[PDB]
Amino acid sequence: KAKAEKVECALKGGIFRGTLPIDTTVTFNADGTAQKVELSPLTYRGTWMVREDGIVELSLVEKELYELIDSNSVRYMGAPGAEMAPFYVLKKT
Amino acid sequence: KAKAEKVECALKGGIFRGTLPAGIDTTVTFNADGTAQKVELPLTYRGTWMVREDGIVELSLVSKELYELIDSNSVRYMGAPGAGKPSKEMAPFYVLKKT
Repeated sequence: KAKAEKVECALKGGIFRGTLPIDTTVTFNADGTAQKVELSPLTYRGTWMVREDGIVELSLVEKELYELIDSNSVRYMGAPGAEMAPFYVLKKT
Repeated sequence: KAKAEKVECALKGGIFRGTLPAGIDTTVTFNADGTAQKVELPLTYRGTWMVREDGIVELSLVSKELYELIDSNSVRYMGAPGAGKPSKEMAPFYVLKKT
C-alpha cells in the first residue's frame, strides 16, 4: 500500500510533459480524472488508477501504463503486456 | 477533503525538526501507518496523527498538539485545541523542517 499511495500523492494535481518518439502532456487531476494532449491538438479524457505495485493505469477515450521515476518524473511504458527509456520520460510542469 | 489529502501526502514518511521556545531541539515523525513519535532534548513520545478537513494535523502524545503545513517541507506548532498561537512575529520559531 505504501508504494501505491506515494505514487498517488506525487501525481495528483500534477501535469507532466515530454516529447515521446510528439509533444505530449499528461495531467493527473486530483479528482481521479485525467487529460492527455498531443501535437493540431489531439485531446484525450478519462481516469487514472494506481495498482499496489505502483504502476499507473490510464484509460482514455486502450490502456496506458505509467511508472513514477521520482517525485517530478513519469515514464510512459505503453500498453499493458508490453535503452531509450529517457525518451519516454515526462517531467512535471 | 482535497486540502487534507495534500497535507497527508506531504507529511507521512516525514520527520520534521526544529528548536521550539523553552530552546528545545525537537523531532516529530509522521509514520505512514498513521502512527507518530516525538523526540525532545532524550524524551520520547508515541501516538497517532490525522488531518481534519481544515488541513490541521492533530497529534496525540502519551509519554493534543496541532500543526499547520506551511509548505511541502515545513510544519508549524500551533499549540493545543482552543489554545492556538497566532503571534506572527513568534511563528517562525515554532517551525519544523523536513529532512
